[PDB]
Amino acid sequence: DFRFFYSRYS
Amino acid sequence: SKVTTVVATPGQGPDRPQEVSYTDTKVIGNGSFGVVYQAKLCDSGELVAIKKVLQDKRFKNRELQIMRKLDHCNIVRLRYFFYSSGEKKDEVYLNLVLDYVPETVYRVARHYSRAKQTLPVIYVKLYMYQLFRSLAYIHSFGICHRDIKPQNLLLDPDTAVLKLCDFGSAKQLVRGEPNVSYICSRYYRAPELIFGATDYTSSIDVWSAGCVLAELLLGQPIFPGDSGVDQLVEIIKVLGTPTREQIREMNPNYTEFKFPQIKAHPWTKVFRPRTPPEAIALCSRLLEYTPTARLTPLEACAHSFFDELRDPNVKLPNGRDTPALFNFTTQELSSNPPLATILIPPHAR
Ligand code: PRO
Ligand SMILES: [Cl-]
Repeated sequence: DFRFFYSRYS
Repeated sequence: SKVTTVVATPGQGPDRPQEVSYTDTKVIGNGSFGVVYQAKLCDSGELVAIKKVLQDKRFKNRELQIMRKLDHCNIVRLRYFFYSSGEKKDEVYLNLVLDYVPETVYRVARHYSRAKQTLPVIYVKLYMYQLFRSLAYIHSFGICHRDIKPQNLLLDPDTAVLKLCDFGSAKQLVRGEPNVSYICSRYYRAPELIFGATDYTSSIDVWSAGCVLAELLLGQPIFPGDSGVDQLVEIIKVLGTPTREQIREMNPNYTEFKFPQIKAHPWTKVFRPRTPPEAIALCSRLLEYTPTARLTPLEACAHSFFDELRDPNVKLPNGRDTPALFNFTTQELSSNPPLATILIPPHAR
């Protein structure tokens, strides 16, 4: 589970 | 594009309100009291994250109080704060405007784990070292974070700069004044918190840091479980059954319970064979039952696992300079002021 909606690794 | 202005107070410096303009707002996550926003400050173009917390009429907000006092290269910076209405009718919300950092240790760790690859050891060293610096700094004020986990370790992946964030659970611990036991997130809780202790110390953060180190070495959390009893079984499978003396140091109300009887798993068998031995040795001095037997943050920074960081020629694998590693202050060094002879190497003096 993630802090942010978006990531360069998503 | 829409520009919003608000009267806000700088996070650091003069207690003097200013007009602050920002634009390009967008939702980037969710919080307990409303979604978290990214925005761009009009005056500098810098990106910020704005989060909302509930203002209590009875006492000053502890997170704001703590974040106005902190100034450290491995802690997220409070740029501004201001109050507003919010998601719930009639409530007043404190808005914290923080410097925006685009990634986390958790994202980088899951990226490697999904690829069935191990995070390169140089990054494990850089990230853990910066985490221990941030802990040395806050612990030197008596402040325990109480919620260390990979999602609270912001990361700029290109520069390898790490910043600790989310001080919503943080507290100045005072010996003899009880603390709630129900802080710290699943997988990262020290065993004295699993046992419900109200008399714990800042060493709960070092246990959690040990859990983060182990997770970066293993590619998955070392003590998973959805209940405390499942977490404890995973702890006992590694550390072995705690002795009565160890239980008294964690929570003496628990000394006489019947715990699973398991011999410790050798630390050299916990991790994969090629795991660097100094990383295993450091982990073994962080994940200790007896809270006073855990290394302090400054002691962890001086551990031989971090020796490569102190080499004059160390570079990031992408060819960049390492980030700032040796700008210790008196405050940060104060738990052991004569320490440093290790911490500030010759080329940094
Ligand atoms: O441990 C704690 O966070 C706080 C301090 C008084 C109310 N309980
Ligand atoms: Cl995350």
